Amino acid sequence: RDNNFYSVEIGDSTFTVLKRYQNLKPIGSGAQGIVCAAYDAILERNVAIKKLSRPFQNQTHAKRAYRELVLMKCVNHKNIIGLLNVFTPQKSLEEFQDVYIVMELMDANLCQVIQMELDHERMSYLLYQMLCGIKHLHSAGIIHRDLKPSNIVVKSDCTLKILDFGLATRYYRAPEVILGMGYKENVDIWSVGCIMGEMIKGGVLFPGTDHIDQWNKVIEQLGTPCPEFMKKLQPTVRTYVENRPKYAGYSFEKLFPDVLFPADSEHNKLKASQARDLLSKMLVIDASKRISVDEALQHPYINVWYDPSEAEAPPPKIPDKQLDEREHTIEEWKELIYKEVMDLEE
Amino acid sequence: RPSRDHLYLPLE
Ligand SMILES: Nc1ncnc2c1ncn2[C@@H]1O[C@H](COP(=O)(O)OP(=O)(O)NP(=O)(O)O)[C@@H](O)[C@H]1O
Repeated sequence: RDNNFYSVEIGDSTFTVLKRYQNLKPIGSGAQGIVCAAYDAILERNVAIKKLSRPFQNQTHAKRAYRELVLMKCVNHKNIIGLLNVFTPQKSLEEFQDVYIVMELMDANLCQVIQMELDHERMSYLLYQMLCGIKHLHSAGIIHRDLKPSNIVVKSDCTLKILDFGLATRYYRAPEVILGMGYKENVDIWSVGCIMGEMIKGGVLFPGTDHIDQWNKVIEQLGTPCPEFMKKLQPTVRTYVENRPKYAGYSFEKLFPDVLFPADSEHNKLKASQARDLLSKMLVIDASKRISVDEALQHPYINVWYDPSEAEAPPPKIPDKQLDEREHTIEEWKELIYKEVMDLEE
Repeated sequence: RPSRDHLYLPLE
């Protein structure tokens, strides 16, 4: 079996990959290691390759990796990153060490897009695409909770995909999350509010070092939440919110002043007000007053790009159910993951 | 529906 693989060094690590993947180059990095570009000689297109080193070394790693495999396999939507291939170089359960995930290749993450010149056309489209992908996830009960610019990728044609499937420091986490409260689908709409806002102002809306500093920077801006929210926190946490200085915050006029948008064409102040509006529907601390995914898609700023084939797609059929709520021994995870890698390879 | 063909991000 070993005749099918070759190895190349990528910085520190060794990528042992099927011979169909040629010319690996590093395209980015993160927790789960380095990610490469490659040329797939079979499909005759460029692809992306992610190496998972011992996805089964401990419960957290295994649970996360297994879920991602299964979900990436069964989900098929243009705004969610698609699985092209998955393989392992080791030739038996015992030797089994590593998992390689082969994806569609994109050009950059959202961090770069923010440090970059934009307009309403492209901004509205990027936001429209994010919403589509989210809606799709929600339609299968996947609620992300952890959307950030680094896990969202774009292509030069301005197309966008979400790199991962969220939870089963954090600037973009919704207030209802930093405060250990209940959440619904629109918890992800907070994240999208932060990202939008961040594109506009060029910099992070709420840069806290921990959970404490994070929350304060939110009330400082939008103001202390209503009495109807501060007593929605469990006794312990409802103690903090009614224990720190109370601010009035700013209007979304002061947070996102006219000067931040192009105000030439009559229709460019139109878009400017439309954009400001959506932000205020999204960055609502109280997750009950907050706009929903279906609502945003309808909002005038966004809906110009509406297409039912992409905004209203059939939900994924996730065939594992117990998925993201099962517990196994490390040895059982190794089996599950290996099994799933073997079954999913083309 | 407006065209998405010309939309470009200088990333290449
Ligand atoms: N399919 C891809 N196409 C283009 N770039 C990618 C792709 N996958 C990953 N990247 C890049 O590699 C970086 C690493 O992200 P990723 O490997 O998905 O993990 P992450 O966002 O760092 N953290 P985590 O998901 O916990 O491992 C991304 O920010 C992208 O810049």
